[PDB]
Amino acid sequence: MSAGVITGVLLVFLLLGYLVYALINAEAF
Amino acid sequence: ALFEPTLVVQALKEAVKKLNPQAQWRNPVMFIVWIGSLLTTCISIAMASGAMPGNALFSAAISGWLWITVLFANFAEALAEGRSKAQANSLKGVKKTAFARKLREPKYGAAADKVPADQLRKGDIVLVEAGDIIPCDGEVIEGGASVDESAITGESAPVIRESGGDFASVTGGTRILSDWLVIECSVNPGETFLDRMIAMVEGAQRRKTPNEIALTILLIALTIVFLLATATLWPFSAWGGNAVSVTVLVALLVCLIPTTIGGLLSAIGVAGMSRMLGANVIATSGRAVEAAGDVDVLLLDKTGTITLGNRQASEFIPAQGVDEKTLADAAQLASLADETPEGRSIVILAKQRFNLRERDVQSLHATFVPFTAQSRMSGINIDNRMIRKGSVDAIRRHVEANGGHFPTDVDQKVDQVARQGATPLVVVEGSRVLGVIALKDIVKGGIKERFAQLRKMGIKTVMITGDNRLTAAAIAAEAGVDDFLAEATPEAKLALIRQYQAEGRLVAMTGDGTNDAPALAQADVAVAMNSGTQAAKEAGNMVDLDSNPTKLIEVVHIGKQMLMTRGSLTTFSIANDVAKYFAIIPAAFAATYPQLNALNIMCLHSPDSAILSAVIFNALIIVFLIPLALKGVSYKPLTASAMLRRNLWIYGLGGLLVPFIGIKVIDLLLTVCGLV
Amino acid sequence: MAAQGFLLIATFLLVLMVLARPLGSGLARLINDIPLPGTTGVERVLFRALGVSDREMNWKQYLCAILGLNMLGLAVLFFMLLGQHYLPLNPQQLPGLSWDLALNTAVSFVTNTNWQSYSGETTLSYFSQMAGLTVQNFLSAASGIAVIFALIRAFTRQSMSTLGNAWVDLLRITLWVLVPVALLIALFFIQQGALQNFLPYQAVNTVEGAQQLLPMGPVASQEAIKMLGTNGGGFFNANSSHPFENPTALTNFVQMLAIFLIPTALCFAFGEVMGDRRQGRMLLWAMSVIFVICVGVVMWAEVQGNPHLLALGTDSSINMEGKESRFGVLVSSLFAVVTTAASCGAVIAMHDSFTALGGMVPMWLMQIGEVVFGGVGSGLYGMMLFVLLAVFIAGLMIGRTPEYLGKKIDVREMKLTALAILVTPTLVLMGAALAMMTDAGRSAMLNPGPHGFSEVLYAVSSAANNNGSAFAGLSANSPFWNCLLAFCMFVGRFGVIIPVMAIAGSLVSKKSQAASSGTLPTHGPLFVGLLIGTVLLVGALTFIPALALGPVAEYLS
Amino acid sequence: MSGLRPALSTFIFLLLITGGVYPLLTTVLGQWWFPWQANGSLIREGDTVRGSALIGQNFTGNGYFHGRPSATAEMPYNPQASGGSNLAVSNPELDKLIAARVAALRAANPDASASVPVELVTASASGLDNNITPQAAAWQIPRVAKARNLSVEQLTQLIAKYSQQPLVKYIGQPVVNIVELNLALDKLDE
Ligand SMILES: CCCCCCCCCCCCCCCCCC(=O)OC[C@H](COP(=O)([O-])OCC(O)COP(=O)([O-])OC[C@@H](COC(=O)CCCCCCCCCCCCCCCCC)OC(=O)CCCCCCCCCCCCCCCCC)OC(=O)CCCCCCCCCCCCCCCCC
Ligand SMILES: CCCCCCCCCCCCCCCCCC(=O)OC[C@H](COP(=O)([O-])OCC(O)COP(=O)([O-])OC[C@@H](COC(=O)CCCCCCCCCCCCCCCCC)OC(=O)CCCCCCCCCCCCCCCCC)OC(=O)CCCCCCCCCCCCCCCCC
Ligand code: VO4
Ligand SMILES: [K+]
Ligand SMILES: [K+]
Ligand SMILES: [K+]
Ligand SMILES: [K+]
Ligand SMILES: [K+]
Ligand SMILES: [K+]
Ligand SMILES: [K+]
Ligand SMILES: [K+]
Ligand SMILES: [K+]
Repeated sequence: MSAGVITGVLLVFLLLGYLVYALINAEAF
Repeated sequence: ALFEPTLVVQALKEAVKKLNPQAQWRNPVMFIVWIGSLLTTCISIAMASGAMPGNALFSAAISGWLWITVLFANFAEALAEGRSKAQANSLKGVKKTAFARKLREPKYGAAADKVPADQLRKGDIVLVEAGDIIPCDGEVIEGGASVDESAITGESAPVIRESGGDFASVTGGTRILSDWLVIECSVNPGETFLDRMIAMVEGAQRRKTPNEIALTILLIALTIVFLLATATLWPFSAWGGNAVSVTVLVALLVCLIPTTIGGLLSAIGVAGMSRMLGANVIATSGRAVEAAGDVDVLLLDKTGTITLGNRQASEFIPAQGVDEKTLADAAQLASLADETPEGRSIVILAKQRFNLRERDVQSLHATFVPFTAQSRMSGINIDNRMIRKGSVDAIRRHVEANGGHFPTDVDQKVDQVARQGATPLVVVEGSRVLGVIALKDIVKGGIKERFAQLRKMGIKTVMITGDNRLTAAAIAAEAGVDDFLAEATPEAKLALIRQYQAEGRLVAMTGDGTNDAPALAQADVAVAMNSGTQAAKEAGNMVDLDSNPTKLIEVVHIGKQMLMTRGSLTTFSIANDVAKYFAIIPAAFAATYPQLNALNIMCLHSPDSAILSAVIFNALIIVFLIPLALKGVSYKPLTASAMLRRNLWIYGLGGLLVPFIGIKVIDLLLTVCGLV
Repeated sequence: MAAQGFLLIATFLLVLMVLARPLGSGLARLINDIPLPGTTGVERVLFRALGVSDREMNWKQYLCAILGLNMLGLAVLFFMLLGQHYLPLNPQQLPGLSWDLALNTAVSFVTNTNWQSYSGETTLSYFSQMAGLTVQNFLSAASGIAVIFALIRAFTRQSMSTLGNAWVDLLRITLWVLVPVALLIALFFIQQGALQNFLPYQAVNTVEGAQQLLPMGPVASQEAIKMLGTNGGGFFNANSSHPFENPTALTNFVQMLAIFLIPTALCFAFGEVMGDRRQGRMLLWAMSVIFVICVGVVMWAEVQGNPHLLALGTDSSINMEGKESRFGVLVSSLFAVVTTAASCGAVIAMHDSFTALGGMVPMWLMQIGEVVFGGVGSGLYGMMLFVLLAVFIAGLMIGRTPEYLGKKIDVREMKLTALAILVTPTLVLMGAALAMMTDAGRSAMLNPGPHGFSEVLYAVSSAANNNGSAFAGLSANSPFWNCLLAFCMFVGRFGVIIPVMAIAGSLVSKKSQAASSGTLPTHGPLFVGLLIGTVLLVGALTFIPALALGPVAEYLS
Repeated sequence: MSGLRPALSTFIFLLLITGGVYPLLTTVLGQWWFPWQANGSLIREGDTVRGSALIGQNFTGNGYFHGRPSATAEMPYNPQASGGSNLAVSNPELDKLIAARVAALRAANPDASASVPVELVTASASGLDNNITPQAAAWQIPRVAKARNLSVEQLTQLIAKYSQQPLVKYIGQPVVNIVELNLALDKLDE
């Protein structure tokens, strides 16, 4: 829809992916 | 080292600056807070430059308070690590730049090297003098001296190290007070006791405990649902006509996620390990400390010791015509060979009453008799006097063996000491008795009250004594233990461990470590007493420096206190978000849905003031809960349901209530300061 | 009014308990692998004929069995809906369904969601409605009860590696629970005014001279398993407001009892199999307290209904808009809470015409995870996940490593519990966000203001939480809406079933220690209140902003 | 291909059972036991249906008892399109519709009370609503009495004849079957 909106959407996607990866690999975090 | 002293608080505020992402992404919650802080700072810089319209001052204050929150979270961990490493730095304060002397021949009178070389390999021969520092761990080849073990025990007390027996074992960091010894090097630098304790205090959270892993899993899941709600709040509020500002979104996200437990988890772990090491119990990691809180039965160990170690010396009683200084000197000299905690406490009482401290070994020409279980005696032959120390019936058998008779003057004294209930010990010097000493209890509530509290908490107590059933019943009745085992073999000990482990219980056992090695290997939690550190810590079975059989009580209490601190701060962090919602939601939707001001139960001034007050409270609650994380929770030993009720009343209702009061008083401060 | 509502709640709970105790004993017998009396022998020769035999298999093969049966049913139903005009029992000559509608209906009926975006009476033929939809109503219910059977068996068994035969579980459940109880319920409904015919649509000469075409078909057979399996897939566009489905208050009471019959009997069976009935009574007390509070709140909010009715010239202010006149406003509120908390899509009142406060609590009971008497086991394992979270919190709060029923809980089980908790609010929030950033999702709206966002949130919660109750003002027949909702139901069923079975496979291999004085009592008022508090608090901290932007904003206005 | 045979076998068995035995047995038992209830509750005389006993029709005459509003598709009382008007409280269209219905009811009933019942101005959950409360049916007695030249006591006892009640007063409401009441009103004209 917009540049700021799509950068926010991808930033939220990377944050959720990082947190999901941290939940799967929780011994190393 | 007190609580928050300025000699180390500033030195660790220099070390708070772990703000780089390479040291922050290991913690997911505060990496989320760091990313949000960087985002808010960047968009505040853009707002001040003129990229997008906005306040550019409220956003800057929000970003600054988020950075302050990250700094406080790192400050809690910095204080925990500094308090952990302070005692090791104090041990290394005298170890670094020390005078180390190395001989050329193993015998005395040889040429000595005045080079403080720390590359001493196996078989290296060193010698030390009066008022010196041992280079490293090793075995004494010959000689005799008074060694103060204060550097590793934490309290000043003279021991005797000499050739022969088990007394030829001296460590590095402790100083030598009185005479000269020659020491053969036994370990390489890198596996010594001081380096292992240094690696203990710097190897914090290298191997994360499963409780911390599962709590981190909960915090990650809570961060995920809060991030999802906060991120999807922008398209939800875009339908109302105007969107919620992203600074408000990042502030609400930081206020929602559990930053309290998320910043204090490492502080809890490191402070619990510091409380373990301050009790002179050394474990490789916190896994065994946490597993000590899961045990259902405690197996004690008092072979080779008198009583359970809860009774220690408090008073000296002359018999008749005997100087108290002479009696204390004789008792201290007899208790030099006693490595048991009662025998150490005689030396503590002697030094706290008269300050004997240093002794002399070569001029005395004294032979030391170590404490044994079968004799219950600890004596010393200086020139010809048969100085001995032990229980009253043991001294009665000793004077029945020799020609001197037991005098009848001390019967009233031993009956009086038994009347206050302290166990009596009698010192004999050849053929005469100079006094009877009393061993008062150290626990203020009483050891029976402590064992009753542990029985209420669901942990059984089993006392193994290896003695006669007449003595074992009296010891169990005086101690308050639920059941006792006597005339014990290692096979029967292993059978007892297996039959307690079969019926749905976890067994924690203290022991010798060498004489009780299969039992300690079978037990889930194992504590070694009077064991060699180099040959013990590699195998496991956590080293007890005082060799006190009641140290398992403190280990269980510290592990349970760690677990309850983690659970209580998790409950507080989850419960704070209700008042966070009540403070932020009418502030966040003040323009999109102006009818939502009715949810403002707290009469907050402005939406900016409400959001700023929520962020300020989120920053300040971490500092307000640093002392609770460092000192643990003041938990009362009760049943499981009563403990859950009391902890819920203290912490869940507290985290429900006091964020309302905190946000209200912070907004009151903002209004009377005129910042908003 | 308040006394009548309290009497209604009390008699509903009383009849529910006295009906679900013997079904609880029978389900406990089904869990414990002892065959039902009078069924063995016939069951043995049936298993030998079907070739299932004795295959005592583990959690991976159990999960593969459940997912294989669900994909087979999905493919069969999807191709049946695409080719419904090539099949008999089609007197209206209805054409085959489109690809998006067929995919959404297949996913909603396999994933036990039962979302009717269409009108069934003018969309589906009798053969489709009888052989795909009723069969999937049986099969999804049997799959959910089989999954909760596996979870209960995992909690019960000691140091094993297997979990029972999934095909034997499905066959036993469908043959001896789902078929005869729904047969009795259907014959009671045919004794009342419901339909069990196969005639073409009847042309009616109205008294004024108009024309009516009554949709007459096999209604009661689908209705009975819709109510028993907590499906919610109505024959007509009205789910249970239509008089050929719910003609009588007795029919509605039997419908509500059938909706809560399987969850209450499953809790009783859990308490019977583990040998401590207080463990099942804990779950029953928690669900009953939350259910009674929600019914009272919705009942009050619906009695104090539309405030503009008094100003517009009406003697009463009760919200009778979108409510059947055969049932009271109290009965409509009770049915709303019963099906909305029980993961059932059936409605006797239009939830879009409800009050804002009286519609907030339904979608909140949806969004908490559908655990308050939810599903045919599908909300029972969600409540079990919340119990695992609660025993983790309470074990840390007392200072012990957590354990439920003597079995310790570790890193892997907490990972899977956290993932199963995470799956459905993630689907709700990103599905609603994708719906409200698109004109294809915001063009289905009917009510202006925050009630439209309430409609979007209710629809995405229905898809993700496998409820299927609809704020029916939304026009969810778009291809985008059908694909989004189908994705939400597929993930919300099979991304919660998979980690629950993984917890089951991680819990079969653990010894259960005997309870001691320091062992946490997982029953009693303290743990009931703790479980209620953690469910309510997790739901609140997840969904306060959405409810604030929707129903709270509509309430305040 | 390992467990494919038992999976297909149990799926085929459950499909044929739950789609051609349970509905078949339910249909056979229903048609054996309850005709006129399994077949639509149709009202037949002269071999011509005039409506189901449960569905309800759009009555606009002066001599008939008016039911609840419906707001269905393409027709007011359309059985091919069920589901009522999903208009929320905050929707102004619902307020406009209710105001129009109140004005129409006050124009149609001049000698009745000025406060109309809520059921006669608010649309039902499904538009096929055959039931109204006895209070809402007794509110419109004078208009039907003036149109049919009958008496208030006769209409009251006819309503009480055609009023059914649940077993207990709290699981439902007393209701009046509108359709058979209006056919009774037609039969009373002879
Ligand atoms: C209006 C009041 C509001 C609250 C209602 C409270 C209802 C029950 C009260 C009992 C609690 C106090 C008793 C203390 C004893 C401690 C032991 C214990 O835990 O057992 C409890 C109690 C006694 O069980 P037990 O005899 O120890 O079990 C041993 C059996 O061997 C194992 O078999 P079993 O457990 O499967 O079945 C036991 C059954 C043996 O089986 C039978 O003989 C078959 C009968 C079926 C079960 C009985 C029907 C239960 C219906 C409950 C709901 C009806 C009204 C609800 C009102 C809703 C509106 C607010 O024996 C009985 O007959 C049960 C006796 C007690 C039930 C009384 C009957 C209903 C009257 C309601 C008013 C009573 C007020 C008392 C004080 C209130 C305290 C808050 O268990 C029950 O609660 C009933 C069992 C079945 C239901 C499961 C639980 C569901 C939750 C209940 C509904 C709650 C409503 C929501 C609350 C509202 C707040 C927002
Ligand atoms: C926010 C935190 C702040 C507060 C937290 C702490 C609150 C505790 C209150 C303490 C005050 C009294 C202290 C003295 C206790 C003596 C009473 C006694 O015998 O023990 C009963 C009980 C201990 O239970 P237990 O030892 O586990 O029971 C095991 C028994 O062996 C087996 O027991 P049983 O099954 O045989 O039961 C026999 C009997 C035992 O009791 C008696 O002996 C009767 C005489 C004493 C009455 C006390 C309990 C009776 C019923 C409780 C009424 C609840 C109203 C609330 C009022 C609070 C004060 C009682 O109970 C009955 O007569 C009823 C039988 C049916 C069983 C289940 C009934 C469910 C109760 C209704 C729902 C619970 C609250 C819902 C609200 C949710 C809150 C959000 O102690 C209580 O008084 C607890 C009451 C619970 C109410 C509030 C619970 C809130 C928990 C936190 C929620 C937030 C979650 C945080 C999550 C955050 C992280 C995610
Ligand atoms: O005190 V012992 O457990 O070595 O018999
Ligand atoms: K969670
Ligand atoms: K917090
Ligand atoms: K459903
Ligand atoms: K539906
Ligand atoms: K949730
Ligand atoms: K859930
Ligand atoms: K769910
Ligand atoms: K589900
Ligand atoms: K959650």
